[PDB]
Amino acid sequence: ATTEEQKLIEDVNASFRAAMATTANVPPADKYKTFEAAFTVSSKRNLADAVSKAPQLVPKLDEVYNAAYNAADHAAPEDKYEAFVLHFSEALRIIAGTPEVHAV
Amino acid sequence: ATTEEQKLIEDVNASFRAAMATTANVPPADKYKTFEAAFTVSSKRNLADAVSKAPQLVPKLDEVYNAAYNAADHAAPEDKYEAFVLHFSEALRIIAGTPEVHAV
Amino acid sequence: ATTEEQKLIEDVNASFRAAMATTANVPPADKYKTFEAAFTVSSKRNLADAVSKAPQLVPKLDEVYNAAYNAADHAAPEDKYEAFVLHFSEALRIIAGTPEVHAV
Amino acid sequence: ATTEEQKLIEDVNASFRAAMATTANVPPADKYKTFEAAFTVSSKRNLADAVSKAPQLVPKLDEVYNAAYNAADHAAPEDKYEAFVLHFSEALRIIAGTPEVHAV
Amino acid sequence: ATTEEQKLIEDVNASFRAAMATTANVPPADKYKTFEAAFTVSSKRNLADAVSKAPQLVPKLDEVYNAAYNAADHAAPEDKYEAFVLHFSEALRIIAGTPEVHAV
Amino acid sequence: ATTEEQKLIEDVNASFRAAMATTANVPPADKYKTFEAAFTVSSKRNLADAVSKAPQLVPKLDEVYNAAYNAADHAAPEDKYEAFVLHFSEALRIIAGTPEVHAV
Amino acid sequence: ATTEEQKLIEDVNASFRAAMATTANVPPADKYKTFEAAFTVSSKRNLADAVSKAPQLVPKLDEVYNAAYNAADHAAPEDKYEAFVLHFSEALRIIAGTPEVHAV
Amino acid sequence: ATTEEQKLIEDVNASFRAAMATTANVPPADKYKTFEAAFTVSSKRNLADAVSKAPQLVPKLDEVYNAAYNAADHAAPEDKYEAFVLHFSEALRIIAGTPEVHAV
Amino acid sequence: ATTEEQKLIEDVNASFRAAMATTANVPPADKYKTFEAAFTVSSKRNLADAVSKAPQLVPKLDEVYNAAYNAADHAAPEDKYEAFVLHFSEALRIIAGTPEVHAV
Amino acid sequence: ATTEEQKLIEDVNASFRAAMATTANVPPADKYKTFEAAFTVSSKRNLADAVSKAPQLVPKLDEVYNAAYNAADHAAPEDKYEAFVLHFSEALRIIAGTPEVHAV
Amino acid sequence: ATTEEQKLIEDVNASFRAAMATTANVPPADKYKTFEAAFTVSSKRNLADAVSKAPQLVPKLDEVYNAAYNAADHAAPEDKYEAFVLHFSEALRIIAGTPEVHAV
Amino acid sequence: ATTEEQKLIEDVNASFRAAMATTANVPPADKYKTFEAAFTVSSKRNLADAVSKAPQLVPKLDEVYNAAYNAADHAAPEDKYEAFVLHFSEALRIIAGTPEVHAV
Amino acid sequence: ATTEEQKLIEDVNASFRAAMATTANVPPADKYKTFEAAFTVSSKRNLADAVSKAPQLVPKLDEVYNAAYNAADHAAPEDKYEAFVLHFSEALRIIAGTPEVHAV
Amino acid sequence: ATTEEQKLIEDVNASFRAAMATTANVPPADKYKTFEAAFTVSSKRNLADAVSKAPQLVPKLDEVYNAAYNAADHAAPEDKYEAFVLHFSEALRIIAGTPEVHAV
Ligand SMILES: [As]
Ligand SMILES: [As]
Ligand SMILES: [As]
Ligand SMILES: [As]
Ligand SMILES: [As]
Ligand SMILES: [As]
Ligand SMILES: [As]
Ligand SMILES: [Zn+2]
Ligand SMILES: [Zn+2]
Ligand SMILES: [Zn+2]
Ligand SMILES: [Zn+2]
Ligand SMILES: [Zn+2]
Ligand SMILES: [Zn+2]
Ligand SMILES: [Zn+2]
Ligand SMILES: [Zn+2]
Ligand SMILES: [Zn+2]
Ligand SMILES: [Zn+2]
Ligand SMILES: [Zn+2]
Ligand SMILES: [Zn+2]
Ligand SMILES: [Zn+2]
Ligand SMILES: [Zn+2]
Ligand SMILES: [Zn+2]
Ligand SMILES: [Zn+2]
Ligand SMILES: [Zn+2]
Ligand SMILES: [Zn+2]
Ligand SMILES: [Zn+2]
Ligand SMILES: [Zn+2]
Ligand SMILES: [Zn+2]
Ligand SMILES: [Zn+2]
Ligand SMILES: [Zn+2]
Ligand SMILES: [Zn+2]
Ligand SMILES: [Zn+2]
Ligand SMILES: [Zn+2]
Ligand SMILES: [Zn+2]
Ligand SMILES: [Zn+2]
Repeated sequence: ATTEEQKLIEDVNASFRAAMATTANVPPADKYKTFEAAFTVSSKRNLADAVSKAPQLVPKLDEVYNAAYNAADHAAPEDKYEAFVLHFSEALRIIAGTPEVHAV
Repeated sequence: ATTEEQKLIEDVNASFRAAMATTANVPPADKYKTFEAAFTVSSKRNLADAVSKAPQLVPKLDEVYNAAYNAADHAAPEDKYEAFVLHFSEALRIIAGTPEVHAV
Repeated sequence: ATTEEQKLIEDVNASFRAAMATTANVPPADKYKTFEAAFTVSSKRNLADAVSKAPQLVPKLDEVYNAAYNAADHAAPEDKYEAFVLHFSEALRIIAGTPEVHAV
Repeated sequence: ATTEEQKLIEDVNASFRAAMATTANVPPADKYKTFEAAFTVSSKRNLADAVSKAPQLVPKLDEVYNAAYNAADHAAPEDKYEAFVLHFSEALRIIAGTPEVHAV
Repeated sequence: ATTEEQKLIEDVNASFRAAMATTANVPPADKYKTFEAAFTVSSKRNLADAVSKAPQLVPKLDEVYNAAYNAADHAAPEDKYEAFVLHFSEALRIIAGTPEVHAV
Repeated sequence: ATTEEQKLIEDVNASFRAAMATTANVPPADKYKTFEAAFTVSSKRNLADAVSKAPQLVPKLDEVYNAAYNAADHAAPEDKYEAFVLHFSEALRIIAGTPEVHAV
Repeated sequence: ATTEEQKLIEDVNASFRAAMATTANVPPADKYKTFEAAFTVSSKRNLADAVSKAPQLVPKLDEVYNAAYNAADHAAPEDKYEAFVLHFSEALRIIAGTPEVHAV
Repeated sequence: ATTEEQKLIEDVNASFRAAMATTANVPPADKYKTFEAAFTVSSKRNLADAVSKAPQLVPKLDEVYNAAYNAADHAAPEDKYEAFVLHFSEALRIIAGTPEVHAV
Repeated sequence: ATTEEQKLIEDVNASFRAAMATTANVPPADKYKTFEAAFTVSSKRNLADAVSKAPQLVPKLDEVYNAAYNAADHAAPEDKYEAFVLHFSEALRIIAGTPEVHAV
Repeated sequence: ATTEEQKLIEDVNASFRAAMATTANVPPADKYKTFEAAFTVSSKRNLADAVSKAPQLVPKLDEVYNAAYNAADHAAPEDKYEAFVLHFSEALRIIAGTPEVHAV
Repeated sequence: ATTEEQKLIEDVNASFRAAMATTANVPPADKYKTFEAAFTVSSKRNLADAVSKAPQLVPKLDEVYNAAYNAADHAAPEDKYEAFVLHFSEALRIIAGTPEVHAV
Repeated sequence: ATTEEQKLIEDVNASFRAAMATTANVPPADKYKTFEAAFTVSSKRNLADAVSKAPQLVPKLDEVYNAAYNAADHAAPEDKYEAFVLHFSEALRIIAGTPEVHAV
Repeated sequence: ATTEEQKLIEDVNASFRAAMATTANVPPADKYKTFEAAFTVSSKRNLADAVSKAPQLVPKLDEVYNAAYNAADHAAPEDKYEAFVLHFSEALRIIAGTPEVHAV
Repeated sequence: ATTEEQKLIEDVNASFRAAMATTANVPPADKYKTFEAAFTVSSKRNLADAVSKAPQLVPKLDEVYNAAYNAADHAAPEDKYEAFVLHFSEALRIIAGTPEVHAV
């Protein structure tokens, strides 16, 4: 039910956070490309799981993805990675119904 | 069905944009409280319309409101207004399924 | 009718009381987050039930959660849990039309 | 329609705040009954206005009065006034749909 | 006009009398809790009907309810039930304009 | 089954072709904006139908929409409309399994 | 799982890009013929791998192939090569779920 | 195993023969278009069944279709229908391992 | 009573698996401590049962508990939970005489 | 009734931690005096609860107190407070079966 | 009965004190190692005796062992030996019900 | 009931008086040590009996012990034994409700 | 609760210490009677308070009084006062659960 | 109520009379020690019953006990028993409100 949706959001975030980790030792120049590559893989699995376990969540997920890709797409190379991460995490919190979408 | 939801988003944005306008001629130190006052009024109408025309949209609307209010709540006085507007416009675009949630 | 609303309030309280129970053995420093996690799950179900059985109750419900969450949000770590429970218990009683909103 | 409700909430708060003012110079031991006397008068007008301009608001209003009245009713003489004001302020904010029901 | 008010009083009394009936078999230590539970349910319906059919009657209904609840609230456990019933039946008769408010 | 998917593709194309029609009498400067506005409305309905009738089709649909919007997004104002239409019809044909994706 | 599909897309693209390379030194009029010959070989392997590792991907792959062969099939000799490459790269991006299907 | 493949070939032929039937009462100039439309629908179902029951059969099936659509594609309007039917029937017999691929 | 020992191992595993379940919706940074809290409770009961039903099993049990607590103790916050579960799972299998201590 | 023991340990620690808090803004030389007074009060309640809910815990509890009181008793005035706290905290952890009795 | 427990505590202390003796002429950097080796041997015997003569004492014994091993585990090499001895001696006194757990 | 408590007091005194007897021949300097050793043994049994037969008596018993160990603890070596005996016997008489707590 | 008992012990000690004060300026021969007279008055009040606030404390209190009166009763005139004070302060400390019953 | 007090007096007297009976066959020299021993046991039970059933009776009871003990305390060995019995019965009769406190 609505449980499936929650769990999937957890997975997505996990994949997201893991891809971010891949960026640890890569130089700024390659950070976005590195993260992006790692994330694209795990994302598809997540999206597929959604398609069969919680279809209503698919378009929402597509929206957060789009939000991050588009933000980075229009940002200067140097800001792309940060632009994506920032918009993705907030967008995901919104989709999740999390009240504090900004920070601590 | 889904049309009602779209229309309501339009209304919300309209109320939002109008309240922002109330802020035009005021000095920065006041812009937030002025905007907030004007927006609180029109918001309630919008939320009520949602409750009877598209209930599923209510909790979402609540999330985009909380996004904005909470962002401003934790911001320095000088940034509150901008913090609210920025987070509100984006959160609403996300809820609307608008792909470009950042800017032009 | 108005019966649906009553029943939903019962459910909400049940979810609330159950999440509180989850806090049984965790040391004070974790009680809040633990409770928060358990409650966020069950809350969504309740809110969804409201959306289809008693929409007018949704905005009221969104109010109590905010009431509670905001109270804890501004409280010192040590008081957050108690701040939330206290304000949630009362806000729900108010929404329910219960005359004695404080205690025994 | 929802405008009438907002306006009435403003009036109620106004009556409330004014009665509190009556408590300005009275010695702590008589503050509550002094306040109580002043507030009982203005309340009736407000309630009547509600009955003809926004009936749905009446039961909500009767609720918040009972909330404040009952809290003070069970408090020690020395705490009655504060108990009433605190619970009334918050109950009214809840009924108004105000997200921050506690403080600044 | 005034017919609606009469009918509503009938309904209230009916709900009252029915809840009292719920108390039939229960022993003298539970009668109040049992009665209270049964009555709280039916009351809300009645109050809601009043809000839309005869709003002026709402605050009055609130007064008779309070009379009864408050009377029992300050009574010893053993007397609570009787205190409530006695004060409720009379308060309702008064609100109804019934000349013999005491007994046969 | 796979029938639902086919039908939905038909609907999408229909909405697309209709929005294009909205453009016949507008000169260059307004063509994209106009089309975009008309299409955004009908698209949401289609996407919603997909979410409940053929979820696997959602991400594919998100793709063609993405294909089209992005192509126009990076095109000079004068070419945006044509860029969108061209990429949309082809992407849709691909998603539909239509062998001749270019023209005749 | 969905990983197999991703990997196969990578392989396909690799075979594609390699065949394109074969065209590096042939004069325009032979570029297509040359490319076509080199690509036909490697394609079969890729398609076979799909048949056993990710069957659902086969019909999609067939589409992309058809997309390009058909585009070139109807193009003037001088444009055939470019027609194939353009349509193949985009069709593959669509099948891959790549949002930017056009260019940099 | 190999039974599934046989059965699917039967289905395909059935769909093919049925679509041909749709062409009976229409005049030649309309035969092809009509047949094509009817066949495109049923084909997709068949192809999908193949994807999950006998993947190795997919590329083969894609060959008969290709063979047919391409034969008609290059034929004069008047011959298209016959060109398709002739090539489809034979290609399918070849794929089926039927020794007499021409006629009786 | 080698039976008693077996049964106790079952209980321990049950308590373990249940505590893990408590970790179901809590964010990762909290999983370990949430799990730890839930497990510490049920563990004591199990250990006490061992003390009176199968004393020889007590020191073994303290060993698998130590194995897990120590593994997590020296792990980075992010790995603690996984470190504990992995080592506990295996250590218990070893103590149980289970030949496949790793996985499937 | 091992649950009762756990709960009591929680209470004891709570009383302990609270008394420590009483020491916050008092000058060092005043610390111990203050803490001791606050703690002696709450301790008795805890011990009494133990006497009726978990008697076996009483002598253990008397051991931690003796531990702490005696440690401070033999310490120089300047070290008494720290001597008590240090020994009390560890002794309680030992009695609780907590493996890490020293620190983090 | 309780005699067995006392005797076992004596044995444990004896083993402990003997192992300490082994540390007699070993250079400081080697003291903890040496002691640990000697103590691990004798400890097992003691623990086994407990398992059959006084099982309830086993879990307690594991606690004082864990107290000492953990204290040294987190101490700088130079302090490990002293950390272990200090925490072991006290933890054992606590388990024994000895009132003066610190020194004299 | 209260009988159990009386009997236990008798036992305690018996253990006490017996330990004192152990001191019969040892010279003054060692007298306290000797007595202490003998008494510590028998005391534990008595305390355990109390824990299961009369828990309320445990904390009282701890008081008498404490009273005696503390009195001797602060006495000069030469007076320790006498200090303990005197305070123990009197403290025990007080706990027993014996009116003449001093002598004959 | 157990709080009442504590408070009463405080009162008793206060009355005791106050009566002692009455003795400051009286020479030996009159000291006991003076103290005795002053104490007998205040004692009764204390005992009465106990009878209604903490009955279980009465017999204990009777014990401490008995200890003091009896000790003095058998002492030479010159020692009576000191005999009473000494035995009373200790007996009261015992009844209070105070560990150091002798001095500092 | 006052009944409880009466009943307790009956019990006390019964215990008293029974202890006296224990004295039937012992020689004068042991009479008082025999009676005293038997009575001390049963007295405690009675006093405890008073503490929970009729607290106001405790101090009175304490007072008669004291009357009898003290009378015997100051009597020659040969008269102790008779001194106690005589004063106890009369004292008890007085406490009971019995008019003839001397004899028949
Ligand atoms: As942002
Ligand atoms: As409050
Ligand atoms: As009355
Ligand atoms: As193109
Ligand atoms: As491992
Ligand atoms: As230490
Ligand atoms: As003494
Ligand atoms: Zn863009
Ligand atoms: Zn932000
Ligand atoms: Zn916040
Ligand atoms: Zn942004
Ligand atoms: Zn806030
Ligand atoms: Zn409150
Ligand atoms: Zn009340
Ligand atoms: Zn508050
Ligand atoms: Zn009241
Ligand atoms: Zn009355
Ligand atoms: Zn782009
Ligand atoms: Zn094209
Ligand atoms: Zn073609
Ligand atoms: Zn293109
Ligand atoms: Zn062709
Ligand atoms: Zn041919
Ligand atoms: Zn370690
Ligand atoms: Zn490992
Ligand atoms: Zn000491
Ligand atoms: Zn330490
Ligand atoms: Zn550690
Ligand atoms: Zn120490
Ligand atoms: Zn001391
Ligand atoms: Zn003495
Ligand atoms: Zn005497
Ligand atoms: Zn002394
Ligand atoms: Zn005397
Ligand atoms: Zn006499």
